[PDB]
Amino acid sequence: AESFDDAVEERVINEEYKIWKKNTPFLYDLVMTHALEWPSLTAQWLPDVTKQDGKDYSVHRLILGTHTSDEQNHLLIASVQLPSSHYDNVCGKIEIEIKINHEGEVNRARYMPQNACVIATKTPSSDVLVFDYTKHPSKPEPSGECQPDLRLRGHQKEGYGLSWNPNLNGYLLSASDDHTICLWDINATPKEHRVIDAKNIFTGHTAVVEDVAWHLLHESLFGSVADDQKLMIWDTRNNNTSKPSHTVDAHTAEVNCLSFNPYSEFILATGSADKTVALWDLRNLKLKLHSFESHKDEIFQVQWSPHNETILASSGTDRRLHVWDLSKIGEEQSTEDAEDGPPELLFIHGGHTAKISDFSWNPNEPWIICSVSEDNIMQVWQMAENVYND
Amino acid sequence: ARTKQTARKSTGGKA
Repeated sequence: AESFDDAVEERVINEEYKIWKKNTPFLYDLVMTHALEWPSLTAQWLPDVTKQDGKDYSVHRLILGTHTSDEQNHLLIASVQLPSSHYDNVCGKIEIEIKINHEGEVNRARYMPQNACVIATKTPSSDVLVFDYTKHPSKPEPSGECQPDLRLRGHQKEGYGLSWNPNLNGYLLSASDDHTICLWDINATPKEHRVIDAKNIFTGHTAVVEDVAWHLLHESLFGSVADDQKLMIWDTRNNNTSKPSHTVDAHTAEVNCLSFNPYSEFILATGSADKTVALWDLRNLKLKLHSFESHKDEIFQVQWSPHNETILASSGTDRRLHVWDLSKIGEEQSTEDAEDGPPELLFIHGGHTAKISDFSWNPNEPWIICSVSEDNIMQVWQMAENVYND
Repeated sequence: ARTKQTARKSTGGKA
């Protein structure tokens, strides 16, 4: 590069990666790398696991998407062979099973927990689509025409935030660049071209709403995060959709993501452009529980471990994925361990050489993550047992 | 807000 600092930075990345590759047998129990035709902006493991009898591997599936320059975009279902002859002329195959025609890049794709065949998608346009992949062929049509099972109206702009209610069937939330949060009941009688209008529109934010998340236990409770630096807590039982139950001045920059703790009904996390992950207690949102510092750039995704209550991970533009352990907060460290980071930082994943777009914890196999980057790479990996043990 | 990169096609390797 033209700048010395720029040329060094590009070289350090390439050099760090070569070291990461050579050190993978020390840090991981599993590393699987796959280069997708196009980069995916989304990643989410489907909940099902198919164990073939007398086979040394199980088949896991994952929802992916495409992001292309000028080609036909697709919603993808990929199969992954994980441990429960394998030589290619690398160890476990990653394959695209379903390709469903999509209009524009898939900003986010999430399955409905009550019917995992149903997947809502965020488009680069105002509509939010719904697809039943069993109501579509495995091979897409060269017609290139996107035929969603439902078109959800209410937004004026594209977005990323998307969350299905785990306790209330068909209740879908969506966040948009238009500053709104839309709610739909996909069970409502559609109209026109399978078009369902927003049941409610929440207008509390005064900037781009980056994410939405339903509380995992209270079916009426959800949280939102925006570029206005706020975290907002909403109750659908209230009739005022312009004022949230709580407004939290969460960060010193844009708030890009949030995730509720799957084991503690009061604990929640937010990720920000201020390069920190904040911990929140719904019982006292005026005071921040803790700040996770060590990310070297804007954070875009936060996800709690589906298996361990004290574990969460964050990813962003710094091309790294950090895994944090709440139980290690305020622990004593030797001066040598202290220089590597805070005790709460359990692991740094340096497998990606580009911005991490999304990641997903495998719900059936503990410590397995799938992360997708802007350079088309998708990694299925698992840190070494010794990292989280002893 | 996030800026989407100008996506590159893979031939079975990075971008």
